[PDB]
Amino acid sequence: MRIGIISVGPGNIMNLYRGVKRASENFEDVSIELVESPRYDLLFIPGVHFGEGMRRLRENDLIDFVRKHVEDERYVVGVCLGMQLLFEESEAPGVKGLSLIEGNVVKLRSRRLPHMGWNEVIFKDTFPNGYYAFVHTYRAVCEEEHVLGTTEYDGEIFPSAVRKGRILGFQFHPEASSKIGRKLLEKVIECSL
Amino acid sequence: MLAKRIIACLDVKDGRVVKGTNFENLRDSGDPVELGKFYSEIGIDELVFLDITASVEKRKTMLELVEKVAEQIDIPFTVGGGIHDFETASELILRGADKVSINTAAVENPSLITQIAQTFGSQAVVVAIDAKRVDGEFMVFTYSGKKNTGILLRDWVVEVEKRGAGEILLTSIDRDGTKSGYDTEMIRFVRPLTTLPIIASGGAGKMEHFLEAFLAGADAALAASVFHFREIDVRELKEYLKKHGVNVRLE
Repeated sequence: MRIGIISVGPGNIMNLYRGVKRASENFEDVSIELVESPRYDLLFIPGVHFGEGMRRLRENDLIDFVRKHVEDERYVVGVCLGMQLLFEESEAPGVKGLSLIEGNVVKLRSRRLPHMGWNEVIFKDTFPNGYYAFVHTYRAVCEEEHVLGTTEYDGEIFPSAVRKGRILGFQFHPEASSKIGRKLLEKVIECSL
Repeated sequence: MLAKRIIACLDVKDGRVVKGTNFENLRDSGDPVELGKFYSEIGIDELVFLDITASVEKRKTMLELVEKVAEQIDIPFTVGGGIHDFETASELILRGADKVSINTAAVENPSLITQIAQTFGSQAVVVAIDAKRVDGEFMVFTYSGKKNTGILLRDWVVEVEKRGAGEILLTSIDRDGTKSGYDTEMIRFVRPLTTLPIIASGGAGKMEHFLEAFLAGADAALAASVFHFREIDVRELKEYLKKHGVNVRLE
């Protein structure tokens, strides 16, 4: 089990490394690398502006590194900004995303922003329904086909979680979501088997 | 729907929790990182670390605390207490803190609120307001509640929002450490003046005080001794609040 976490940013990505190392404890023969070039079974795309990071994945020849993962039925999981990058474009006016899942990113309909605090995620399947820690302004827009988890903020229901095959996206911070985030991350690992 | 938050306040000094802790289940009364790690395990929604280390060491000590805490806790946390410039705050956020709390420094240099907000985003800024009634009016007090600033609370709250703050930690000096209930009158007073999230602080003595604070308009309720001394169970408190129509995070 080779786990790779793309470390190039932006944001703090080490809270995620720690959360993943934490969840991988009970698991046999497990390795976790910080990633910024070609070598994984479970690849993490973290981050906390759509422009930056989309730039940093270019400036590190990783767009293909990720493309090759998806192509090879490997697990590819976007966290926070990383999730928004799975899509075609965000409102970063003009920048193309990874276009791994069809859709775009859009400002939240709320007068109160950012969406910040613990909000409920309800999953179609597999993952633990419950409260996770959110901090974001932009949301994904996609087909119900690719909706995995749902969350309501200020009367607006959106994809707090997303899935196209073995590509996964989570809009919240599992590494800051207490017991349930750990359980969520465990289930992500358990899936890549 | 965004949950109303139960927040634990760890008062730390030199890197130790003050007046220890009843949690003999732990392996330390007053280890701030183990306590915090524990508070997450039992259902606290957020942590707030307030340092009072004699400034000789304080700057090194708080970075010590933040680095050790970020490394182990899995819920959002906040450091405050004598953060006086963008320099001190920057290095603290970069060391792993989700947010920093500014008070005296903010009142004396409001631009500081903006300074941090632009670099680290409004999400990272918490302004602590300590208020107390002086002659029928709510006045803002700096220097740990000892200096009256002449600034009306009504004004400072609106200013703090304009400045780019992301959250307000409201402590009633009149109720702090009294276990008699939060200052709901003050919460209700502030509620209309700002859309910012409000953390109620000071006066917590039991479960109902928490409900009263949320009725008053608080978005979060902060407490210390009542939690450290096993005076209120966290799961029970949340079960209780849920029962009475408050939207809490229940696992």
